[PDB]
Amino acid sequence: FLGAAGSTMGAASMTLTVQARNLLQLTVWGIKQLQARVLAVERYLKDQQLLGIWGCSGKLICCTNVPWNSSWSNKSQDEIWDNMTWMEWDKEINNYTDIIYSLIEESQNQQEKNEQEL
Amino acid sequence: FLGAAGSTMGAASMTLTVQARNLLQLTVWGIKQLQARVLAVERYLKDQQLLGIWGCSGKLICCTNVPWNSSWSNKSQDEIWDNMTWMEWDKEINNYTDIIYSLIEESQNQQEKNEQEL
Amino acid sequence: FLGAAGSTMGAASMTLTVQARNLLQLTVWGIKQLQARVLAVERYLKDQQLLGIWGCSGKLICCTNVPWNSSWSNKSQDEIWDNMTWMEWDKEINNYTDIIYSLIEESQNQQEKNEQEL
Amino acid sequence: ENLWVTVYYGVPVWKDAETTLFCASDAKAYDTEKRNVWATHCCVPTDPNPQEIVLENVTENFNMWKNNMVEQMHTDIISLWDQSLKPCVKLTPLCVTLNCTDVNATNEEIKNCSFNITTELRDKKKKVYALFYKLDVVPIDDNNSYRLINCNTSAITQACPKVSFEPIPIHYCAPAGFAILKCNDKKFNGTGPCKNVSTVQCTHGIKPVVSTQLLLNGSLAEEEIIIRSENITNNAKTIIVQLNESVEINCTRPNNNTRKSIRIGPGQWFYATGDIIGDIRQAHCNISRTKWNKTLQQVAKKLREHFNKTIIFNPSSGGDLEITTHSFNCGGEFFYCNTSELFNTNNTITLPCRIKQIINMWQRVGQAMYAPPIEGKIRCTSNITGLLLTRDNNTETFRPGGGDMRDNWRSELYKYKVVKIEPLGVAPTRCKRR
Ligand SMILES: *[C@@H]1O[C@H](CO)[C@@H](O[C@@H]2O[C@H](CO)[C@@H](O[C@@H]3O[C@H](CO[C@H]4O[C@H](CO[C@H]5O[C@H](CO)[C@@H](O)[C@H](O)[C@@H]5O)[C@@H](O)[C@H](O)[C@@H]4O)[C@@H](O)[C@H](O[C@H]4O[C@H](CO)[C@@H](O)[C@H](O)[C@@H]4O[C@H]4O[C@H](CO)[C@@H](O)[C@H](O)[C@@H]4O)[C@@H]3O)[C@H](O)[C@H]2NC(C)=O)[C@H](O)[C@H]1NC(C)=O
Ligand SMILES: *[C@@H]1O[C@H](CO)[C@@H](O[C@@H]2O[C@H](CO)[C@@H](O[C@@H]3O[C@H](CO[C@H]4O[C@H](CO)[C@@H](O)[C@H](O)[C@@H]4O)[C@@H](O)[C@H](O)[C@@H]3O)[C@H](O)[C@H]2NC(C)=O)[C@H](O)[C@H]1NC(C)=O
Ligand SMILES: *[C@@H]1O[C@H](CO)[C@@H](O[C@@H]2O[C@H](CO)[C@@H](O[C@@H]3O[C@H](CO)[C@@H](O)[C@H](O)[C@@H]3O)[C@H](O)[C@H]2NC(C)=O)[C@H](O)[C@H]1NC(C)=O
Ligand SMILES: *[C@@H]1O[C@H](CO)[C@@H](O[C@@H]2O[C@H](CO)[C@@H](O[C@@H]3O[C@H](CO)[C@@H](O)[C@H](O)[C@@H]3O)[C@H](O)[C@H]2NC(C)=O)[C@H](O)[C@H]1NC(C)=O
Ligand SMILES: *[C@@H]1O[C@H](CO)[C@@H](O[C@@H]2O[C@H](CO)[C@@H](O)[C@H](O)[C@H]2NC(C)=O)[C@H](O)[C@H]1NC(C)=O
Ligand SMILES: *[C@@H]1O[C@H](CO)[C@@H](O[C@@H]2O[C@H](CO)[C@@H](O)[C@H](O)[C@H]2NC(C)=O)[C@H](O)[C@H]1NC(C)=O
Ligand SMILES: *[C@@H]1O[C@H](CO)[C@@H](O[C@@H]2O[C@H](CO)[C@@H](O)[C@H](O)[C@H]2NC(C)=O)[C@H](O)[C@H]1NC(C)=O
Ligand SMILES: *[C@@H]1O[C@H](CO)[C@@H](O[C@@H]2O[C@H](CO)[C@@H](O)[C@H](O)[C@H]2NC(C)=O)[C@H](O)[C@H]1NC(C)=O
Ligand SMILES: *[C@@H]1O[C@H](CO)[C@@H](O[C@@H]2O[C@H](CO)[C@@H](O)[C@H](O)[C@H]2NC(C)=O)[C@H](O)[C@H]1NC(C)=O
Ligand SMILES: *[C@@H]1O[C@H](CO)[C@@H](O[C@@H]2O[C@H](CO)[C@@H](O)[C@H](O)[C@H]2NC(C)=O)[C@H](O)[C@H]1NC(C)=O
Ligand SMILES: *[C@@H]1O[C@H](CO)[C@@H](O[C@@H]2O[C@H](CO)[C@@H](O)[C@H](O)[C@H]2NC(C)=O)[C@H](O)[C@H]1NC(C)=O
Ligand SMILES: *[C@@H]1O[C@H](CO)[C@@H](O[C@@H]2O[C@H](CO)[C@@H](O)[C@H](O)[C@H]2NC(C)=O)[C@H](O)[C@H]1NC(C)=O
Ligand SMILES: *[C@@H]1O[C@H](CO)[C@@H](O[C@@H]2O[C@H](CO)[C@@H](O)[C@H](O)[C@H]2NC(C)=O)[C@H](O)[C@H]1NC(C)=O
Ligand SMILES: *[C@@H]1O[C@H](CO)[C@@H](O[C@@H]2O[C@H](CO)[C@@H](O)[C@H](O)[C@H]2NC(C)=O)[C@H](O)[C@H]1NC(C)=O
Ligand SMILES: *[C@@H]1O[C@H](CO)[C@@H](O)[C@H](O)[C@H]1NC(C)=O
Ligand SMILES: *[C@@H]1O[C@H](CO)[C@@H](O)[C@H](O)[C@H]1NC(C)=O
Ligand SMILES: *[C@@H]1O[C@H](CO)[C@@H](O)[C@H](O)[C@H]1NC(C)=O
Ligand SMILES: *[C@@H]1O[C@H](CO)[C@@H](O)[C@H](O)[C@H]1NC(C)=O
Ligand SMILES: *[C@@H]1O[C@H](CO)[C@@H](O)[C@H](O)[C@H]1NC(C)=O
Repeated sequence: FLGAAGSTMGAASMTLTVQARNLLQLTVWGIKQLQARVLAVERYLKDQQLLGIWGCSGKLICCTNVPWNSSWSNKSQDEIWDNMTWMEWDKEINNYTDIIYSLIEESQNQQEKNEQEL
Repeated sequence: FLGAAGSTMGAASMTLTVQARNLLQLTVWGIKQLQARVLAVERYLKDQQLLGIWGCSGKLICCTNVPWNSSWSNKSQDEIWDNMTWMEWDKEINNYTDIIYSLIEESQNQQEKNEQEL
Repeated sequence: FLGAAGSTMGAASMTLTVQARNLLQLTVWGIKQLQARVLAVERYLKDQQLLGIWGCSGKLICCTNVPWNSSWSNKSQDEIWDNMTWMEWDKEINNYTDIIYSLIEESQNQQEKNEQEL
Repeated sequence: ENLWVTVYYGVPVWKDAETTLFCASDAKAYDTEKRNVWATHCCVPTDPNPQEIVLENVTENFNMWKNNMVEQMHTDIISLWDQSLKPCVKLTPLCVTLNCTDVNATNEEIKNCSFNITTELRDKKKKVYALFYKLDVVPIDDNNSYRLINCNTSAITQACPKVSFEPIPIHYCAPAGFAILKCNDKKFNGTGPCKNVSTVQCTHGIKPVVSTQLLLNGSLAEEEIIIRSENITNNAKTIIVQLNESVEINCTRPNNNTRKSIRIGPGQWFYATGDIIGDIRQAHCNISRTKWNKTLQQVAKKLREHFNKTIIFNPSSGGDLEITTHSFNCGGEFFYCNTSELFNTNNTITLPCRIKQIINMWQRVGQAMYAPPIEGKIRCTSNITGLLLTRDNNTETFRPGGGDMRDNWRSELYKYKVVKIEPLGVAPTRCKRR
């Protein structure tokens, strides 16, 4: 767990399974522990729901439509998957999450399911 | 959210993303709120489990086997997906939900999975 | 439910939908019941997460890679799916469950997702 | 450059977070008869062989002063004390005029008082005796008419006679989805990037030791004395000094005490200080002079690196015993020891100590607790592991601090940080859905 946190993003893909797997008295102390159980569940489900709508429910690595912007990143894939680590990547692409998620969520769900019925 | 509630069922197929997406102190006030959170989770999961058993876990629109009965609906698809709204549809097919769900769960689950192993 | 519990494992494969489907005041009595509800949810999710990582999220019967050992079983499939029941089977493979699960979680998650991106 | 969006799940990244940690205890050595307050018997045993994972090439920024683990630990400690004291007998029936004379501390501080108390049948009263320490008794009149010290402000609750308050190391562990990071930099002060960071399942056990001027029974600095301060130029801040060597302190209650069990109602029992057996002697603590001086020479030497001034130490300046003395619990007894001979040959420094039974813990005035007497004699051995100092020119003056209990755990929790896992993110690939 987190052994690859400081490593190459590409290499770190080999730990996605563990990183995902470990996500899961009438006193004040007791109620706080119950709250903890519940919030852990809610956090888990929100991520699963999002993967679900994106069509990535069965995948740890999910290829989707929507190309990359230069306004998001102007680096080659050679830095991204070889020289840069996930913490560093997150530091730069954290400002685009509200752009990318929306682009996938609507466009790639509605266009895709309509074509599938048809 | 619900913008198409009074609209055509067909057109409303493009709003399923939002409808599907926004489903997620030691005092009596506090316990009531915790109970509400637990219920919301339970309701969410029951729907997911049902889509799962039906083989519709990755879909907002899922085509299944089992033809329509005249006893369930005697209207053409031209009225149903063009003139009728989801509230109006629900008003007509409300008495057949148990019938349809039962048929799908047994037939399309066991026959299909057995054939796939074989 | 459990009607086939004492029956042949093969025949019992036809009862999996019910076995899966039924998995789902400020007083001491009240908190105990709330705690129970939360725990039931956690159990459900843990099994789903495991089926998910194994690539068996949409299946009740899931064919995977990894062969059988003689240390696991020295019986032919003819005994296993004809004369043996699930309780009897569980009695024999009970000490290899951790082993099998680990073999599936890593090998069949990594080889398959890596090849799919490529 | 035909790069498409890829969704990743299980990405090993995190953000700072504030969550609820849980109790864990490595020891299950104690039974359910000892009733230690921290023996919750609700919390999980620790993993006897916990896994520490080194994260290479990471640089986590730690901050002990803004650390939320300290506040959480503080809150839970207060809660446990109230939960265990709540069900026991109130001493409000004893808030009566006391008739007192001195004990034969003759050829001082212990009074012999009589009471008129209610017996199990409401129409009858009984005359009883108890001894009290002067610190718990306040004159009403100019005559020998006294009251218990807190009856004019609040209720007094008797500590449960069977509950132990001996510290058990408590481990704080994160809930799933969260992780605890720790800094392994030997010279690390309260804030800054740590170049050697590991992740743990959870923290080591920290004993909830209560003290003021001196920090007892904690951990040691590994290489040198490390001085940690939120703002080193702000005299009002507590300066926490962690020693790299412990100093033994030997404390005792030399009197042979006895206990009188007095009924004050229908199953309502009060435990009074009973007769004194043998000599009447003063409580005290023993600190070797040589170790003390060596230690203080090194503390000033290290402090000089921040001030470039002459450094002197002075006695506490004044106020209530809770601040002016070394207040600590040992064996269930509450000691208030004088430190004037420390913060100021080859003998042992003997510090006189005072003892009191009615305690307002953590400045919560009006939540007074009565500590019942312990029979026999008390012997304590403790380790001084640190100091709390404040500041008042070409010379700097340092004096003993304390009072705010938060500083006592901050001094141990400086090594840990809580973060949450955020497993989703995106990056460019040459693979597109179709
Ligand atoms: C900093 O760290 C240090 C180091 O840990 C802390 O120092 C320790 O503090 C402990 C608590 O103050 C203290 O423990 C008491 O020691 C007394 C004397 O010890 C002698 O006798 C024991 C006998 O041990 C055997 O019997 C006990 C009985 O339970 C068993 O538990 C043991 O496992 C053994 O089987 C020897 O082991 C010692 O070597 C000495 O010879 C004890 O008397 C005292 O026990 C009583 O109080 C306990 C409080 O919880 C209670 O649980 C226990 O059952 C006893 O109480 C019963 O008996 C009395 C008798 O009159 C009766 O009145 C009661 O009503 C009840 O029936 C503790 O064991 C450690 O000795 C001490 N360590 C050192 C080196 O001194 C330090 O406190 C800490 N500082 C700070 C500030 O936190
Ligand atoms: C504080 O004062 C207490 C009261 O004086 C001390 O308790 C006394 O300690 C002495 C130690 O010598 C005991 O004397 C021994 O007693 C045993 C027999 O004990 C049993 O029988 C007696 C009969 O009364 C009974 O009271 C006890 O509970 C036992 O059932 C003898 O065999 C020895 O030879 C010797 O006489 C006293 O008996 C004891 N008194 C009581 C009431 O316990 C206490 O030790 C003092 N504490 C300190 C730290 O000094
Ligand atoms: C710890 O013990 C020391 C002594 O061992 C205490 O110091 C003493 O404190 C008293 C306070 O009343 C001083 O008395 C006053 O002295 C001044 C001197 O001018 C006098 O004007 C006052 O009228 C009064 O007599 C006493 O002198 C002082 N002793 C020494 C040697 O300085 C100390 O207060 C104790 N501290 C704690 C926290 O218990
Ligand atoms: C105050 O600090 C000193 C120094 O760290 C403490 O002395 C150390 O106490 C530990 C207790 O576990 C000793 O560990 C064990 O000692 C036994 C001796 O037979 C050994 O068999 C075990 O394998 C283990 O080493 C440690 O050796 C001892 N250190 C020295 C130099 O003696 C002292 O106990 C602390 N006092 C308090 C009140 O905490
Ligand atoms: C921290 O960075 C160092 C330096 O890049 C990593 O060490 C390299 O590991 C690869 C693994 O195949 C070797 O081929 C290189 O030769 C190593 N470099 C050196 C200078 O020895 C190290 O693995 C990184 N650790 C993490 C967690 O990323
Ligand atoms: C409510 O009904 C009206 C008509 O009954 C809908 O208005 C129609 O909207 C479509 C949109 O393409 C137009 O082409 C039609 O010409 C409109 N009809 C009329 C009479 O103007 C309206 O959108 C409906 N609203 C909802 C929520 O269903
Ligand atoms: C319990 O075992 C008996 C036999 O051991 C099962 O009965 C058999 O049922 C099959 C159904 O096709 C028949 O073809 C066999 O001839 C029956 N055997 C006998 C001896 O009559 C019975 O169904 C089993 N019950 C369960 C729950 O397993
Ligand atoms: C960085 O911190 C780690 C601990 O997280 C140190 O690793 C320990 O080193 C000691 C040396 O004797 C070993 O006994 C431990 O077993 C190691 N622990 C782990 C988890 O591996 C490491 O040495 C520190 N490195 C530096 C440069 O300070
Ligand atoms: C209790 O109060 C009485 C007086 O209110 C104190 O003084 C005693 O008064 C009685 C009256 O008959 C005398 O016989 C005693 O000799 C007096 N005692 C002394 C020492 O002179 C008494 O001291 C008070 N103290 C206690 C603890 O009861
Ligand atoms: C309450 O305490 C007072 C003393 O503080 C008791 O008053 C004394 O009682 C004795 C009993 O005979 C009298 O001889 C004294 O003269 C009384 N003192 C005074 C000043 O009059 C009082 O009796 C106690 N009450 C109970 C119920 O014991
Ligand atoms: C009731 O409690 C208050 C404190 O909350 C007392 O006021 C102070 O008590 C301390 C105790 O030593 C004295 O030193 C102060 O001088 C008192 N204040 C003042 C202004 O004198 C108050 O006196 C208590 N009531 C009674 C009757 O003693
Ligand atoms: C330990 O304290 C020293 C200061 O005595 C820190 O050094 C930095 O000093 C500069 C001076 O301008 C400040 O601006 C920096 O902000 C200080 N660093 C920090 C983190 O505040 C030293 O960095 C501190 N320890 C660590 C672990 O960095
Ligand atoms: C410690 O805090 C003090 C103030 O709490 C900082 O110094 C002063 O900051 C105030 C802020 O308004 C200024 O107005 C004063 O002029 C400052 N003092 C001086 C002498 O300039 C101080 O810098 C902080 N020090 C550290 C080490 O953080
Ligand atoms: C505190 O008490 C301990 C325990 O008795 C003292 O340790 C003893 O010190 C003498 C001094 O030479 C040694 O001979 C003994 O062997 C030590 N005993 C143990 C068990 O180690 C300690 O010195 C006392 N501290 C003070 C300040 O007096
Ligand atoms: C990049 O961002 C701009 C913002 O206006 C947008 O117009 C453009 O289409 C984006 N390109 C990609 C590849 O998303
Ligand atoms: C329609 O209802 C009748 C009632 O018996 C049933 O027999 C028939 O199979 C049903 N048709 C469908 C499509 O289910
Ligand atoms: C069977 O057990 C042996 C024991 O080590 C192991 O080496 C072999 O790979 C196992 N076979 C399977 C299918 O796991
Ligand atoms: C820290 O402890 C070691 C133990 O040998 C000692 O040599 C060193 O001088 C001490 N440093 C300080 C500042 O006390
Ligand atoms: C303690 O304080 C007194 C104050 O007069 C001083 O005279 C004495 O020398 C001091 N002792 C030490 C060790 O500094």
